[PDB]
Amino acid sequence: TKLLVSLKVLVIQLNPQIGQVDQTIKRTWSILDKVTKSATYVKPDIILFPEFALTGYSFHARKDILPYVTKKDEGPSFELAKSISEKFQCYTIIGYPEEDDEQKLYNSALVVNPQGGQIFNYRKTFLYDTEMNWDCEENPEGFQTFPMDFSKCAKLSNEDSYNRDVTLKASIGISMDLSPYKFMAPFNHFEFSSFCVDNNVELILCPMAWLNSTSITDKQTLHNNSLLEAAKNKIAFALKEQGLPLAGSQGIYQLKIGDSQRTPRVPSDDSTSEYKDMDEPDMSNVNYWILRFFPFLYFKLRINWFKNSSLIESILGKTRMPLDHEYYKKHKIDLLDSEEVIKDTVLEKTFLGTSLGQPWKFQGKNAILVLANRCGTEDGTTIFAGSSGIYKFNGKKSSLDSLNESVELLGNLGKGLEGAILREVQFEVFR
Repeated sequence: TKLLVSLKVLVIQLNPQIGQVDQTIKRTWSILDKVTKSATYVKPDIILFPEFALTGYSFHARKDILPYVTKKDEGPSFELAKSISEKFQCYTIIGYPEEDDEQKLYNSALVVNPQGGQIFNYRKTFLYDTEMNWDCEENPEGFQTFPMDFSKCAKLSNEDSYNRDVTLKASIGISMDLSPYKFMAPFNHFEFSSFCVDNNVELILCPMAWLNSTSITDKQTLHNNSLLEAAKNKIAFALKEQGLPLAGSQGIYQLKIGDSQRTPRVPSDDSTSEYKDMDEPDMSNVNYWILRFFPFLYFKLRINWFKNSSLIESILGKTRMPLDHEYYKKHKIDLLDSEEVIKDTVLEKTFLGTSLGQPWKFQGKNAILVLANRCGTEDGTTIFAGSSGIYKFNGKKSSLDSLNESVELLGNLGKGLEGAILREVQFEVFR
């Protein structure tokens, strides 16, 4: 049974700085106010915030982040999310620094339903270097999914209005979750996007604090005060030439509420990573994010992989998480040479978007991807890429970037202004 769903999706893009929680909260209500005053405004069903949306991101020591951590159901981020959800009767997802009853620290994203109750709390699974500075934990559950009840979003193809309720299978991935494990794992694993395709996720939500490549990341530069000081001056110039303060733009809102302006498909060159034109997306990063969702993209060569059975050993050998991940600190199994039968979960597994049953497992399906990435700058070394956006994978049948027409670019914010974007997203599911 095919079911046509319609969702109104709002993304908020912020430039939070450490120690400005209250100011950031005020700018959020200011942004939300303007949104509802948009000419083409419609009530969102879901609102998504960036990774560490109110607190800032670049904490260098545990004692520095302690003043901003909270329990999953208390504190400024939860209260903000609860109020938003109640005033808009929507789901609200926001990233915050979390502490549990055992005094353990996580990088987290909480989910609030329209009733204003917390229905979920996801924890970052793949950590980035910054998280290691304050003893952050890996999500012991690894990648997760959860249901989201939407009212008046669904309809049969025969019907003329969206007057049905639908439970979507959702997944949250926080920034580094999209990367290869520790940047050491093979690129072709595509852990998170594979997990989403395997579990038939329909709604993919990514709070992010993702870097523009102009940032300083070379480890020898950071630890050579001569090289580091020289590297910092380079970034200072870049921001000054844009007429912006070192921390980046705040309080000047770019709003794309209800329009259907799509983002232009563009290849990456030695200029798409330049930090310029703050109202334009970082297309180097946009192409890269799309690439990390390879298993959702049409790829011609999958027909050969399947006919020749080139990936059966990979599909069968594939584990749920990386062996050394916190997840196993659960089990395990060579089904090829055993007497155990092939379970359904094995026939759902994929590698490079191929399953045991078919060349391209996602073919003919739909899925929505919401990326909420922060903007701005921290420590005079780090430039976040902004470019929050909404995407649709259509499953319709060579290019590994935005040129590939199996993904639709429904809109993006600019690489460096606080703002919001709303889109009516239409897609189909099966029930």
